[PDB]
Amino acid sequence: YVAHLASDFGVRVFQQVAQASKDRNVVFSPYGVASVLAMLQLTTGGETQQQIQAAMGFKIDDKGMAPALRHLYKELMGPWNKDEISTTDAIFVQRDLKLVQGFMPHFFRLFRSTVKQVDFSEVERARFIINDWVKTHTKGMISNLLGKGAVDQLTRLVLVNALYFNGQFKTPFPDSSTHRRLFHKSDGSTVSVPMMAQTNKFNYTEFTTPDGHYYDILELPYHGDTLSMFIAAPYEKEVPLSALTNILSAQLISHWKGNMTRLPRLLVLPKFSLETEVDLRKPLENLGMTDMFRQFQADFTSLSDQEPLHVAQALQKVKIEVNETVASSSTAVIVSARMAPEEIIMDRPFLFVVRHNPTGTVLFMGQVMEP
Amino acid sequence: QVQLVESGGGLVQPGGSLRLSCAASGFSLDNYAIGWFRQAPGKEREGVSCISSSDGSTYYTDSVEGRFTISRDNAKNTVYLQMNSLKPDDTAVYYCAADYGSSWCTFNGMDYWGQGTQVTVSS
Repeated sequence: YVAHLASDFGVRVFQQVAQASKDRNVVFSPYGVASVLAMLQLTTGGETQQQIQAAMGFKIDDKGMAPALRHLYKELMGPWNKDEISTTDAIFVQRDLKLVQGFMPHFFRLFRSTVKQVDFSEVERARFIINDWVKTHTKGMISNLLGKGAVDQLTRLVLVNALYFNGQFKTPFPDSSTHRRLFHKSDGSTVSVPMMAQTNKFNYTEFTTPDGHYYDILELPYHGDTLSMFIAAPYEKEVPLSALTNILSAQLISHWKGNMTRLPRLLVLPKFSLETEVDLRKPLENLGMTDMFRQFQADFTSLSDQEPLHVAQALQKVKIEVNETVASSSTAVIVSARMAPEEIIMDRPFLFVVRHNPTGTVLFMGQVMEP
Repeated sequence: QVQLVESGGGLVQPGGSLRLSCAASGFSLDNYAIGWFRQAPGKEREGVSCISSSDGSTYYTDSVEGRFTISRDNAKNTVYLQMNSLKPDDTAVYYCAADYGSSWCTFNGMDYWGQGTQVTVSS
């Protein structure tokens, strides 16, 4: 199914991002980078196209792929307030380029969105156009993607993926549970950060990694009942997240979920607000997609065949907010620690994923190294 | 359907006592963890007391320890919450909660919640 192929490609890209940022917060969208690279597939030909299709494990034009992706997209948006999620996938191409006959309508038919034509030779004008598109399709939250001097007059093609997420848990953490608690960073140092607390019957599994280390894995359902956040931290303090990160897949997360049972626990979880901008060039080149970035090697002749053309920039920017209101009657019941004899404290670095549970689609994933 | 119903609420003056009761018509509570939580006007709900389904263990929130006693009447399929030395701050709607086979009360995520009964402590 496309959901697993799209997710696992995006997870392989995340692994490239994480290894370059091993001791810093990262939030990333596996689904997002797969969705926009699938769009780029339609613009490419020759070796450039083959490199993308190889890395992704499928071809957007093969029988059933594009509609399956439309259903996936139309499905991941549903169970949300307008204030809770917002995504955009966009290809921007120089406006005076003659495009291949029939490309624009075939693109629109496949993805139900349009390639955007912009005049990159008017650099500030073009930067404002891209920035406003991203702003108005991320609920205003990704409001300044490209800074002054980030667009070049010789730019001809830009890819952007931007996502904002602030979903509310099925049981929100109670506001009166807010407190400060020590968080132990990977380098051995500590920092006191705001945390919240909630007792619940949490879906939980203890997972043993191939290297023999125990992980606490916990599910936090979102109010729509279709998305959940999975939290995974080692039981032992000085176990790096990298080892588990480098075997992650949509099926492994489904394996965790299948082994979970609901257990009574007091969960203490930091508040966190993460913001990551990923220059996708190096991670994509590491996965074999080199030609698309090379001015004379790139083949974009399905989009335009009479002018040379390559990707000047490929960016993902993601903003996620966790534990930041609901009605007083709809937050959790506050339960003091005296009433809760079993607890899990997330006071050390952890992995998280936001998952579409009916499909297993990995919408977001990241590491919290310092809240 | 298991439907918890609370009774025994009322108005008392500071220092007095009430005995709340929780029952579900047609069902024995002896195999449920049974708890009480409360909600004062404008505030978030807070857990107050709990009795295990498995052992004798009981649990009490800090502000009621030594004043409240949760206990079972198995003949009546009932759980009582004895509230002594009531203070104005104990004014709230009090709710019963039940969770099959559990050793303590999470309140959130428990199988069943009652609809509440008013307790008012005032001169």
